[PDB]
Amino acid sequence: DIQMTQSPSTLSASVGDRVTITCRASQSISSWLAWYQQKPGKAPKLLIYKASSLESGVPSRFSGSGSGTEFTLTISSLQPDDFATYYCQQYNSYSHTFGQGTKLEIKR
Amino acid sequence: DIQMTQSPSTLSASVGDRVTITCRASQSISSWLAWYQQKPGKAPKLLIYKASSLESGVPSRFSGSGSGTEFTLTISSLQPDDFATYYCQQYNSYSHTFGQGTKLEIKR
Amino acid sequence: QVQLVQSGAEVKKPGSSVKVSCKASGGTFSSYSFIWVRQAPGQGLEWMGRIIPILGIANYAQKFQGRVTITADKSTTTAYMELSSLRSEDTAVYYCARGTEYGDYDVSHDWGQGTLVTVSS
Amino acid sequence: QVQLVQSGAEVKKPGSSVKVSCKASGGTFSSYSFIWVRQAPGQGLEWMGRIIPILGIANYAQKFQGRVTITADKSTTTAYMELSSLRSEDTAVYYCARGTEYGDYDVSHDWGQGTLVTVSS
Amino acid sequence: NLCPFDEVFNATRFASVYAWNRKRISNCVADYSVLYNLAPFFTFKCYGVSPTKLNDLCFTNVYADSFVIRGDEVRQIAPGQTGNIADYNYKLPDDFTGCVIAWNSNKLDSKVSGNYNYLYRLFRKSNLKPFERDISTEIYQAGNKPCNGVAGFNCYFPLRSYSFRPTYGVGHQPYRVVVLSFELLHAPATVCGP
Amino acid sequence: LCPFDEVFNATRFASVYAWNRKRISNCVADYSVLYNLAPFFTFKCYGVSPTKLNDLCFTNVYADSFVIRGDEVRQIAPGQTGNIADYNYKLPDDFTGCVIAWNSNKLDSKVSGNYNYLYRLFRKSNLKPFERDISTEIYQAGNKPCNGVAGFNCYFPLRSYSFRPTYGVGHQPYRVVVLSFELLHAPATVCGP
Repeated sequence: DIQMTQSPSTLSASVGDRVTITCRASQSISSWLAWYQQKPGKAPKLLIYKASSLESGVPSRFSGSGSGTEFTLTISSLQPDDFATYYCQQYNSYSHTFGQGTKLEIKR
Repeated sequence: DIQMTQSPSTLSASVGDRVTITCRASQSISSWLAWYQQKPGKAPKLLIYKASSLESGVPSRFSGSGSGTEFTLTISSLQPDDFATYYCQQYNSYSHTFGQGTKLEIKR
Repeated sequence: QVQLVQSGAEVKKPGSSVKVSCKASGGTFSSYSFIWVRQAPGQGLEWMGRIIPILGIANYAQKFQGRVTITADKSTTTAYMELSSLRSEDTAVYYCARGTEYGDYDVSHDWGQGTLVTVSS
Repeated sequence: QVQLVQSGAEVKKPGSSVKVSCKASGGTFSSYSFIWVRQAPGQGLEWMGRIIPILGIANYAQKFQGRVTITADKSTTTAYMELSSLRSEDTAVYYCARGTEYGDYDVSHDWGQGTLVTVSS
Repeated sequence: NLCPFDEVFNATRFASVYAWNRKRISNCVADYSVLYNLAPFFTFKCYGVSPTKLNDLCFTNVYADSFVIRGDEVRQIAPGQTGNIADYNYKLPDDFTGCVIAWNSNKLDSKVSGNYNYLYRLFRKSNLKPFERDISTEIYQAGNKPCNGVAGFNCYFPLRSYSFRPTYGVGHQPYRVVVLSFELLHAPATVCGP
Repeated sequence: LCPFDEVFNATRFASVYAWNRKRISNCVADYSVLYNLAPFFTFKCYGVSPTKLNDLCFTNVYADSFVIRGDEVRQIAPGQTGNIADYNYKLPDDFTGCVIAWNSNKLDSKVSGNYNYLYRLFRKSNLKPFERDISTEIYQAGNKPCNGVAGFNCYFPLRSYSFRPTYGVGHQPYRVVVLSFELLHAPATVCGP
């Protein structure tokens, strides 16, 4: 089982900034990766699959990139609606594990 | 444990007839069943295993048939050497149980 | 366009089994794959299993092997999840997700609202 | 094909144990499995246990647990059955049987002549 | 106006062989020397035109069809061949003109678990006509009793899956295939390479 | 017609280590019947398309039948390696023919446990393509010679597939039949209807 870790565990940002989240796999998973956004108490929403491709309807300000055992996602212009929890998922080899989950909050 | 029942317990026939014996299992035993023929005082002899397969050396007049919880053995052309006691034995799940033992005798 | 509806919340004793239904509407049913996800009350999501009905292949997590069974119904166009031998930590929120043929069967494109399953005395 | 020879008749007291030997001749001896059966004078057959000498697994009937053991010896090419705590209801004729890897290890292909064991005072 | 073959070649996801794609190239200068930077063993089999002298020419039009197939099956993409793909998935005409480019893609279309998004048709009533697509999923009646939508005895589903894996042999590893078809008509040439 | 019934409907298949070899010649073979074995079964074919096998013609057809574990079926392929591939059955790289594998949990499973299916686990080296090793000598893993005692560093080469219906899909028995075709100077005789 490939164990997926995320960084940082909790990130503090502000509206208008550009934010980045890193996701690392214990073993190689090729380019098979997906990112999900979940609001508090709601169902998750797919954002990026294949680690580069954007799901139709997702705002263009999201963008991800990665090759193997090292992946990243970034939001170029952070919006008030973008504060949620972000999860990794690798679908190479069975038992498609998720990630710990990076939480996005507001600076005060 | 799986209980096996034979019928009829006492059977009568004559030379040249066609005879059949039924053997019913309490539970499902897949298709694992064996039939033995014991003469009075002698050691039993295997006739059929797998409920369809004929053991080598046995005359072809014997024929078994069954799928689950109900099996039959048939003799097409009965012979004077076929007068003996016939036993079932299932070998699905441990404690392989035998049957009552049908005795097939001549008609006085 | 395509939306999924799940059953209501369930409360079960530890020594029981639970069936969760997932009815999908929109598009063609045979070009779909169904995956099931579990979320603990405070922790992150957990993958359970995937079913491809048209290819008829099922796959489950090693932890849940021998306990979970995913089936599909073309007549009603639904997906069913059977979980047997529940335990005290099996209470969670269950999500039904669907993957398309063109995009990727493994990834999840649409999500259900989720059902809350409670195990207690 | 295979010839099996068993020991002579045994007369024992209730407080004793009896060792019955079964010698086989024919074919490669490591492909065989050994099964032991009993027949009381007033009733039919009854299965006790089966040993796979080359895989080293021996399994006995539930009733006879802790009372009977079945072993084999490769060099002598024989099998032994030891029955302990003989009781007046345990008198009977004992039959040695041999399965086969190609056919089946649970069925009995060749049968011995059996030994008569009587236990009384 | 360099023609955008990069999008046609460097796409992330090629369609299944049965539901293959189609793309039109027009009103652009095409530079064929660019694609030589592909995989070091890409088959470049050209019928009716020499691959090297493709630069100085004026194709009235160019159609690009892209898909992913099996290794052993790559020889079936040729004019007049016969087999599963040539009959039920993709047919080329007898007097075909244009080029076929095939390159291995085991590093992009392989899943240790197994990639099931690539399908291929296995049963059909009759062979496909040249340049025809059939995406129907009707149940196949291989016998006499009508199937009526059940996959029972002598009633088979027409599609199977290329369960790709990285541990497969060379003959079963996925290969990406792009077929370029040219033409000449009364209309003036629109795509003229340097 | 051809005896594809006694090869696909036999009561018991041979063990994987001592696999069976069946010659087929001077027969008319209808392969389409092989599509009714199971609703979902493995039908890989190397070097020939399955839909064009009832129109070609070969000199001889060799059928090899055995029973292997579910998760190990991927090892029966050219260029593969593992436990079965190099110790029990090795397929040559220059192979043309088909492999047909299907689940048989209803025919080769015992609640007590099926111990009649064996596979070799220890061997000095690997196996050449299409080779059979039916020896049963004790294997000296270490340096001390034991001369036939199963103690330390002396294990029996063969193990058993203790099949049970309770097991998962990855451990249920699977029946495998490999058909091998070849062409020679002799005229073809084994053709489809």
